[PDB]
Amino acid sequence: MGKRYVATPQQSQWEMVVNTPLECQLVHPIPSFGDAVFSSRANKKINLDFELKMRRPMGETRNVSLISMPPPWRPGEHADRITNLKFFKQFDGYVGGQTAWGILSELEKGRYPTFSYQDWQSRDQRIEVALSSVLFQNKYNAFSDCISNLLKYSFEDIAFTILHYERQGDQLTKASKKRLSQIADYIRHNQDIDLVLVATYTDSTDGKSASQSLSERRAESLRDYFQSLGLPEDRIQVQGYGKRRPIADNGSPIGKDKNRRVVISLGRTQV
Amino acid sequence: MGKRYVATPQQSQWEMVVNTPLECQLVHPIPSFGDAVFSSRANKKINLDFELKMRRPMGETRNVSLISMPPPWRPGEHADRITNLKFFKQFDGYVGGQTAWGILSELEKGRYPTFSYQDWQSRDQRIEVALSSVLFQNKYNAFSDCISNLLKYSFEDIAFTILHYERQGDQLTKASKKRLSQIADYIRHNQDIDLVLVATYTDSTDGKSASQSLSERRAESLRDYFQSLGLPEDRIQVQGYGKRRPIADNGSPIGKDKNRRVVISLGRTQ
Amino acid sequence: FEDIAFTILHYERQGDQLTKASKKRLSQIADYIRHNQDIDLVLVATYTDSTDGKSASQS
Amino acid sequence: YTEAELIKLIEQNKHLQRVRADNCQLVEDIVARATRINLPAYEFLYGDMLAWGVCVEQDVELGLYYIENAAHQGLPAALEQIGRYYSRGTLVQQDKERAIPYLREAASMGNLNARIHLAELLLRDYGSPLDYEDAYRWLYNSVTADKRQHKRITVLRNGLEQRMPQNVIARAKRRDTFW
Amino acid sequence: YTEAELIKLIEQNKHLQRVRADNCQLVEDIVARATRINLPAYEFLYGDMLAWGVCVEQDVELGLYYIENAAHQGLPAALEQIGRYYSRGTLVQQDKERAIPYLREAASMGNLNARIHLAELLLRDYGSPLDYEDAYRWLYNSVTADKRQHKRITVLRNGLEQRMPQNVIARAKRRDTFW
Amino acid sequence: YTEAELIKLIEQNKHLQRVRADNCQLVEDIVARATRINLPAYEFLYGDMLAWGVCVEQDVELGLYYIENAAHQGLPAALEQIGRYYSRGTLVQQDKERAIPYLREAASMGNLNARIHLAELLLRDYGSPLDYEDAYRWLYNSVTADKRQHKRITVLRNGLEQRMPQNVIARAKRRDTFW
Repeated sequence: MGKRYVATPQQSQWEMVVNTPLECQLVHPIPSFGDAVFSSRANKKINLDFELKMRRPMGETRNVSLISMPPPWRPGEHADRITNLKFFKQFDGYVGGQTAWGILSELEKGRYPTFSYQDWQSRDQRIEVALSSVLFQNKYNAFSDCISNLLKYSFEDIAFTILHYERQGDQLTKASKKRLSQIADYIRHNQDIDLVLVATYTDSTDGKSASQSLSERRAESLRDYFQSLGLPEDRIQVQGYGKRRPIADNGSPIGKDKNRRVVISLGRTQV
Repeated sequence: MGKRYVATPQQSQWEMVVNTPLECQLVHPIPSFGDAVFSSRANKKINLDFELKMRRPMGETRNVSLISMPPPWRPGEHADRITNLKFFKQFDGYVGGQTAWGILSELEKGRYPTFSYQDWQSRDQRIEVALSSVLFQNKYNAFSDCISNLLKYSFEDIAFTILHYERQGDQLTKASKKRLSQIADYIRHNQDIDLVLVATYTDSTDGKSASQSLSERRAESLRDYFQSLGLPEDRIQVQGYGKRRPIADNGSPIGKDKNRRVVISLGRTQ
Repeated sequence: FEDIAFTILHYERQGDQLTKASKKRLSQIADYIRHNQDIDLVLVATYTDSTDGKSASQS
Repeated sequence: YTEAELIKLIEQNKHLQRVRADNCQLVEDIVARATRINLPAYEFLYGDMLAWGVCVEQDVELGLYYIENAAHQGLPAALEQIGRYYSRGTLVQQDKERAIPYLREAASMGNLNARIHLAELLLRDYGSPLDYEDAYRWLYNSVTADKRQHKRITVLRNGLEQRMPQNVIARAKRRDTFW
Repeated sequence: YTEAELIKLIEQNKHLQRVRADNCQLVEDIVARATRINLPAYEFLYGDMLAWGVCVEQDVELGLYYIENAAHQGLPAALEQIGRYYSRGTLVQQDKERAIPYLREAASMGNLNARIHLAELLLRDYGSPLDYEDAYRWLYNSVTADKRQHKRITVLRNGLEQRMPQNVIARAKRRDTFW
Repeated sequence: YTEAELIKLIEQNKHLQRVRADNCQLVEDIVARATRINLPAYEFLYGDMLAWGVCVEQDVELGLYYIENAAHQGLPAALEQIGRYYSRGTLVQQDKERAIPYLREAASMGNLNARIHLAELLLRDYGSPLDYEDAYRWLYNSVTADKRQHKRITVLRNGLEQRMPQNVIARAKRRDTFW
């Protein structure tokens, strides 16, 4: 009789740990072993991480077998082999791509995703780690609701933005307002940004002094807005250029529309 | 076995989420899967969109089979193959044209429209998603009533309008008043319209100062009318161009009446 | 204690604040210190670049 | 050019031919009048000159912009030209269903070409029956001197008549309609 | 050059040929204007010259530096240049997904080549199917006189449409005004 | 010697050769600068002179003391030298596990030799996987001009990549890292 770590029906519980439009996290505590964490994050593409976190870290890199074992209260059902992973030394077990969604699917069918491997802390004997499907469906519904409410863009998608101003007044165009609202949502939920460069320009309609004054006016308005979003003053560096440095032909109204722009660059360092 | 997503008779509910003369939205929550949304919009043509919105987005583009499966409580009835769709990656399932109306019809007969396809999130195994017909009749009647009370024109049909004035007086013609009533209805029912541009201008019969005065009086009357619809004053723009900028050959009786006109241009924030 | 006993941190180009990684390492040092009562001595040796004047550098 | 003569030349589709016949001596005047005074006839002429690149350089975006401004002010020929550009895919991406409103407005203002093109598009199922009546009306009381165009208008009228009930046909033939 | 002249030269991809024709007299002028006042058009021209060694010694690293300097200013041509370099692997390591964000901004600025290449990359599965709607919108609103470019844009539009529900295609075709 | 030249000679491992080439005429200056001013470059130079007994007499303890003082102030070459002394058992008792922290700090400061030696030690199981990431990171964005060393760095990078999951590898390649 070997070691099998699974939560009994009275012990099994699933929790939604992080429920925000930037990340969803679902945690299943495996008693005497650790946690199983499903993490999804805001991105342009479908992503899911499964991390088997162990109290005692992995002793050696081992080949692990992922199977969809039936629970004891399901006689007459055979086990479906899912895949073979590799768990690495002193790192949490990681499953990603379609296999993590497969683990969620096998849990949705009342089955037990079982990882079998040889444990270094256990005299190199084979042990099983199973995820219990008891009390899972409600939390899976909450997790999918959270996934449906994730922002459809990441920081890489708002890093460098060129907005445009209208011909009359100091107000942004509709598309520019929409992009600014996206930036506002992500900043409101993250606030980690450490460099906010706001370089404003104008068209050639006004004089050099008037264009410079207008550009600096709009730059400072944006700076106040970004402060209202919660970013500290030090991270914001606004700069008005007025009519200087055109990017288009000012001889056409299309060129003037292109030239009334503001460049917002967001920079952060992960380290 | 297989994964079948359907609302049991105790769970099935239909709702009319948007009920306005500009949009109709009938929503059926499919438990553990998502929503099924029928949307009709004010337009000149018959239009209905069916969207299978999923909590977990579509993993990959898959061929989908639409069948009209009988419910369990209808023994002896066979299933009708409706059609074959394609559900695309990271997009909600969309059915349009006659097939969406056919889905509504198959629900009216008491049947279950079933979409069958291989789910990427489910280890590429075949899954079924069905729309329940329980508690559908009353909401289908409400949906048909709202579709009956839809405007027969869209934003594209009224966004640019040119109206004409009578030969003597400050009032618009009959047809121009009818078009202005259409514009007022669409504006009063649409909250996304932000900009109104009014450009009155007249014929060459009167003097230049007189032409400008008439054009400006007409522009101010139209601005007051647009204010009456509820738009804030910072959104309406009105300009009178007098007898300048003629679009037709002044001198002909028809040409002068052509030039005695107002341009109304709407602008929305969709 | 062997992994943090010697630490070298860096400052930003403009300002009196440490870099991000240096603040992370300082947080690690603070955790180890706050949990270890056997640490007796802390030696700090700040020094800067040659861009500013000698008096300014010392300040 | 006077405004009336330019308008009449625009309606006949000879403004570009006339400007070529002048060996493009008034180009500066056309540019100044269009850009500064915003005269719809001159805006349409300048837009056509820029778009197809006659004498002046070929600037498709700016030419379409000035044509759209002439349309903004409401020149029926400008609306018809934008409509047929959308319907035929000339200088723009072909979208007949987008072409329909422009042609409809130009037809409602009195442009015979717009009326014929709109009826042709509707008879190809590129709109809705909720237009036929008006279109039929616009084709009913329209006077042309060209026998070919007269025959075409009659054919389109019969094609529209084969698709509406007697109630709607009676209402269409029995309405106040001009131009 | 004034700057509008230089910008127009850049947009036609003839600026390097222009500098070659002028017998490399503009060299120091370009260098001074680029690195002293930081004019984006002159910055892009200097970066191109440094990249290909036109009238100057070749410096790929600094050439790309000045091209980036121009791109971050807002120049539609520098952004497309950076995106095309990342996608093709010219002067840098090939990287399509790094290219896409640059191409997007140039396409939103009005650059036709950026729109076309963005559509080509998206149809080659180098982006999530959440950039399709914007690419289709940009191609749909594109205007061109070159029949080859017109046909290319139409084919790319059809290719993009073969991956979208057609409730997204309709949303891409909607505008905020009659025009 | 100026401080900068001495530092550069230390990094190239030619400070001792240079001092020999001077026929050891500046020995008094080196001693005075190291002992009194505590200049880290001169402290490292004096420690190497005392340790290996070039010109000056061989005083291993005092030489290691002055090298350790140069390290105290933070000369990366001093940390790397102490690390490789511990790892190879040169003048000290061989303790690779004790060598690891010194090499790690020198690598974190930017010493390429320290990075390669630390990766080699880790690949021999003389540390923990909790280092691989950083070490891999330090080996990833490191630029060398020697083809032999470049090949060695690539080999060590692959050796480290064969031992971490895709999550950690992704995090390592996606971090702010300099020197």
